[PDB]
Amino acid sequence: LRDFCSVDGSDLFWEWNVTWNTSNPDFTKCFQNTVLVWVPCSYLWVCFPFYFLYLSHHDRGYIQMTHLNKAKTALGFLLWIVCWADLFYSFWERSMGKLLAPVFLVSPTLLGITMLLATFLIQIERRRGVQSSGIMLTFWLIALLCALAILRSKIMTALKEDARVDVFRDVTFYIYFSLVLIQLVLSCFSDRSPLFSETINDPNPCPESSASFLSRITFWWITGMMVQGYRQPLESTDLWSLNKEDTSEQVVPVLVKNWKKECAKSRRDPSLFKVLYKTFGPYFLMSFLFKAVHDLMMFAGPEILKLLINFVNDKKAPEWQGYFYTALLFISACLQTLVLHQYFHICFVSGMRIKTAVIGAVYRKALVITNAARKSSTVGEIVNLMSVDAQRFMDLATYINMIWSAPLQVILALYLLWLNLGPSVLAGVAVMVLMVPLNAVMAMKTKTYQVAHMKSKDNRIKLMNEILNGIKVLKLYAWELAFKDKVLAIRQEELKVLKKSAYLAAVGTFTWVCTPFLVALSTFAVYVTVDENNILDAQKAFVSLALFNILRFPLNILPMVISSIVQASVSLKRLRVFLSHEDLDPDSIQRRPIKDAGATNSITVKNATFTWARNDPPTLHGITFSVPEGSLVAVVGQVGCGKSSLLSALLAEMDKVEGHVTVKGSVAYVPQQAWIQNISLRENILFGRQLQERYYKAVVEACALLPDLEILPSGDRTEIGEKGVNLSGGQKQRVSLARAVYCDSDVYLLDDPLSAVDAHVGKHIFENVIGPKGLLKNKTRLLVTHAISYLPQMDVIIVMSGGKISEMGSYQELLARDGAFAEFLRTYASVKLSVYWDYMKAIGLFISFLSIFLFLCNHVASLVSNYWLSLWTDDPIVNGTQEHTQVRLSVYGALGISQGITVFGYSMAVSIGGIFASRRLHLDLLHNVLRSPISFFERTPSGNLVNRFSKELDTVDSMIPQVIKMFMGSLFNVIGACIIILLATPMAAVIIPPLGLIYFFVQRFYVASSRQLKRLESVSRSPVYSHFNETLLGVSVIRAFEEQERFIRQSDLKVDENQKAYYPSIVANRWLAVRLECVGNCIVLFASLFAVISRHSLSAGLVGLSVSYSLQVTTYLNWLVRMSSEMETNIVAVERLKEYSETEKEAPWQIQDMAPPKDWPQVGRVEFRDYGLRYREDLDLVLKHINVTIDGGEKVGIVGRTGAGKSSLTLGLFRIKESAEGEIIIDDINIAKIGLHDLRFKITIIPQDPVLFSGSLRMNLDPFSQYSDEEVWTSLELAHLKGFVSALPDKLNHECAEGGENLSVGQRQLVCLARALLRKTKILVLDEATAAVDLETDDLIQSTIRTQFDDCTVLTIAHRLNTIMDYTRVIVLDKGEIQEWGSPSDLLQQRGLFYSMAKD
Ligand SMILES: *[C@@H]1O[C@H](CO)[C@@H](O)[C@H](O)[C@H]1NC(C)=O
Repeated sequence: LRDFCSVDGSDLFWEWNVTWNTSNPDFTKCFQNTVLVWVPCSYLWVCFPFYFLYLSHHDRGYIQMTHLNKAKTALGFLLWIVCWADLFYSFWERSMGKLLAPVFLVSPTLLGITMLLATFLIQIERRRGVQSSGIMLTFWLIALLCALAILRSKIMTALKEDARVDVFRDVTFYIYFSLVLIQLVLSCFSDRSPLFSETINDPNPCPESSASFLSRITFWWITGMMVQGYRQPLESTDLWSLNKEDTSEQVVPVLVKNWKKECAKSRRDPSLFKVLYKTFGPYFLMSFLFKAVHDLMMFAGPEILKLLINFVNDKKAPEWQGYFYTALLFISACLQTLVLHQYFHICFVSGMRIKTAVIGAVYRKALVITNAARKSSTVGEIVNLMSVDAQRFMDLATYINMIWSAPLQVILALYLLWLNLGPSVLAGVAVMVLMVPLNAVMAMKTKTYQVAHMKSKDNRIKLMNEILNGIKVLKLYAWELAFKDKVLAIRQEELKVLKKSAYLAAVGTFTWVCTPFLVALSTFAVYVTVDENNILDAQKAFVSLALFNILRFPLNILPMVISSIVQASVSLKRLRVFLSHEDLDPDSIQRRPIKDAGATNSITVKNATFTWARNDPPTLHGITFSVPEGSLVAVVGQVGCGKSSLLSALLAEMDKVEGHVTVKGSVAYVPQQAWIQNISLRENILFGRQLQERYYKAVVEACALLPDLEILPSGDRTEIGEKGVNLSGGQKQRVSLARAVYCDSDVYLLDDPLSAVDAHVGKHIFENVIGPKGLLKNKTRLLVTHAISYLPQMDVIIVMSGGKISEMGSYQELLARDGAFAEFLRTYASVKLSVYWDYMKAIGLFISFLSIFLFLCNHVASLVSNYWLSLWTDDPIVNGTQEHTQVRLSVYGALGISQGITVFGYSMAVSIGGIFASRRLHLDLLHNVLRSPISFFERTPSGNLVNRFSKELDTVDSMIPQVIKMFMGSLFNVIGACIIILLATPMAAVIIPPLGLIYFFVQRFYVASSRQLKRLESVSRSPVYSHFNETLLGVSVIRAFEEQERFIRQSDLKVDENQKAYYPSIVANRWLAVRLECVGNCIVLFASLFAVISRHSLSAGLVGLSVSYSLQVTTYLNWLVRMSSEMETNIVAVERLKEYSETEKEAPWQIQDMAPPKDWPQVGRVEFRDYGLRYREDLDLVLKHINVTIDGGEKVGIVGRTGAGKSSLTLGLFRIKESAEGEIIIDDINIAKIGLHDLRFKITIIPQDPVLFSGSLRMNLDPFSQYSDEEVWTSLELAHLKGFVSALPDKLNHECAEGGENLSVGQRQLVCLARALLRKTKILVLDEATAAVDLETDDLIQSTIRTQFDDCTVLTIAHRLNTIMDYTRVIVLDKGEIQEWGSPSDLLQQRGLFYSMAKD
């Protein structure tokens, strides 16, 4: 090996005297001229073949011949030349006689070949569309570093006066060096974008496909957006456009193809795992490569620390080895950071692609499912496939690799702790084996308690929705406090479960914070006690600690990853069982264009049997009927003959068990269950088509849409709201028919459309759109309908029976032949820093001080424990042994035990404070809302209230405490590392200014932009799920109008808009990570460097402490900025839950100082002193000096035309809104001065709402639970329902469904009647109750009045004048002024407005 570098093999290859053990280090000549030349060449060669395979299988176009790349190839040639120059000189010497070894001829040969390959790679790169190449930049970096070694070597060996350095090879090498420097300087630039670029036209293209290699691996291309986020906000129009590789159009087809292939090779169910692997695996193995490199380099720290400590001990060492070590430490750290975050990028991008592909596949699949499939599940479970499952497949990609990484890191760490610390490391492995059962049990019971929390919060959410709906009823009856207490009890159960979770979380924090210390104590005890000879130097500790600090994470993350793989396995089963469903047959109903003149009837069927399942009783049996072109046919039959199925069959919903059908032309469908999208009514109608003003106006004036818009606020542009804000049944039917009539298709399959419309508007719709002279006069129109008042105007009427077509023919023959239809007719027709203070005050100032104190204790104890381990490592060896071992181990264990006790203390304290604050903020939100006037409920949307009670409160309950823990922990770890550093090597304060204040103000831009981006992401995730719901609901329409491509495209566009926000957030995380990890690596470098500058003073255990802490700052800083961002996002929940604490609340409820007597409703007098109310200040009063002093016991009604205000009469009676003017006095009492409940109780009411609540009917009969079953049944019987009451399973405890759906309409009516009876106050009311209940209930109330309510004054608002006919008096009014009073009969005799209505 020496005959190669020297003729006689003289100049050695590695003489430690020259390279390591000297104050002036320098590689030998053999080394310079073999290995320092074979490193870069070897690199380029090892990366050439695979790089070429890549540039073959990945092109970006072709790049014009620019300048930069010209100069690059020119320098490559000059390098080839100035490298073969050495070879020509070498042969000039060989031939000329001197005996020269192989090296002096083989080195320049390889160098020249590799420079030529550098030129060839530049040209291949240019022809493959690569602007900035990572392989070339790295090759030039390696070459330049090796060349800098060789160049220092030559410069030294030349400056001396003794040796006459060769002028020739030295000149050639100076040349090679300048050229490689310029080539590296030119590898960091970019070329001119390729000339075949197709996405250049996009105004906002992702800045990544055009970014340097340096900007990429440092994610520097998001600095623009992160600074923009600070200077001014980020809306959805600054979000870049997705890379083409991340769009749904270039992601979903590949997964769909692979899935079809797997299924085809199946027809052993298809394994979605194999497909996800075959699709997203190529891009996901690079994650394995980067993670492997990161794992192997995470262990350079501990080893370079072992070397550095051996240095600080060896005080005969040359001062430059400590610098070599500080440099290697810095460089390993920085490579680890870049590699790690490239891996994280790959994983997050692969999860993003998986989610896009899955949402797309699910959506495209729902539109082909056979009806049986969609029945085999619910709509909620088919939308979860998007909402829960795909999110799991997404969030898993980022951790899955730990399955194999965590064991590798733990194994390397154990092997190193062994190689360093002997067979004692079993003492730590034993604690680790006992952390796995605990972590497993805890991760189990955490889910066990989360399930209970969710099942108990869904109940509260349901009750809260019911209350926010029946706000009015509850506010009238005075039932506020009862529902308050019910919801509070459900809350208490939730809180108990959450406290259990708090104990579990406390134990978890104990583990995460005290794993390294427990492991270290076990190891050190077993080591210093199993043998006296064992000495605890600064190298066995402070190298073992590092391995512990980098062992905790694997241990504590492995159980979470296991549980998440399990959850994802369940999700994958669900998703596969969906994507495997049987699909409809596209070719069962064979169609034909509108011009193919084969058959002259738009429809023909031959004995076709149909069914909704594979083996059930076919609903339709042997049909045959051919509807000629344009002929209007109308199928009729008793309910359940097979009517509603002929349409669903022609539309290809059912399964053609046997037969043959064909439909010629474009179809149109108007099913019985109308389907209306969440867009503008006009947008619905046009159904995505070029508006043609004339035809739109026509179709709208046809189906009687004009009288419909007149009420809806904005007109046809009226956004129908949250899935049909206000539209009503007949309205929805008309809108659907408008859609069908606009589409203007050949065959119109009308499925009992006009059913929900009255006879009059119905006949209009027929005559205008369906009739023989309507809009569809020249369309082949079917009609499966009930109303027999049109069949004459028809063309053919078909009737069936139990799925068999009874008889067909014209109405003429239909009547003549006296056939079945004869029977059918004859039968049927027969943050400003105060949010945080508020959260702290809700937790309680004491518990806050306690949490801070216990944190401080934990961390002062940890720090002093480590300074103790240091002072222990510095114990002198006296007589081959270490003194003070007993004392030191005792104190170390004591400090650690105290640390653990304090970590448990503060975790439990912060969690118990979380419980206190959850309880308090919830109670206050509840009380404030329940006190808000009804105005606050009409104005503010129910969405806001439901959101505060669900999500804002979930944040205050189960997210803030954890974030507070992680934030405080990261903050104090950073502060502690900094204390240890500044104390070991005090001349490091000169790094804090230049390194924290100015590169820890990266968090300005991060926090700022990350907030906007998280918002944009969560504001854009619901659209996908709403679309998918709205598509599952109306899939028959979408499938019958041939509008499937449009909807697939809209799903893709929504998924892409969501990704356009999800992608910059991930990259912002990588931005922050690289920046703050660079800061942490600078901390590592500076601590190590100031420990080297000052050896002679520092103590050789202090250095280990300092560097060991420097090696954790790196992760702590990043987690700290992330948790600051989270605290800024989550704390706003405390400002949300406090919104309604200053909103105008209603008047006081109880007034004891002016308390009303027990018999407050003594006389039932009705004094009206020109009172006046107006819904709002801006509007006009609706009571115009209303005046009457009604005596008690009376029985009078209140009637008025539209805009009369009797409704207002009520609203003001109970004081739902304060008195706008005037007065309303009773029994010498100005109700405006009485206590809200002090009056509401004694004034009965039968609100015009049969609204029940989720409870045992007894609850409705008595929410307060202040009524006895005796009088309960007394009412029920008296209430004319006691019979079916006893008919209930639980006589008085028959708990009903939500809203009282288990009771009939008249049922709930009688229910209100009994409510009033039980109340049995002095005075009562019945607001338009006769207009929503048969005469039975109205008359039963009248009988209760003449017999049970005779004593009760009565002012009643009803439209059925007869409902007040026999009443004592009567009054009306308009424009806010009382119209006429006194008896009703005298009114009629007066021929007044009452006489008018009577004429009506
Ligand atoms: C290292 O050792 C050899 C003798 O073993 C000696 O000749 C050589 O000069 C030493 N290296 C240096 C730089 O002195």
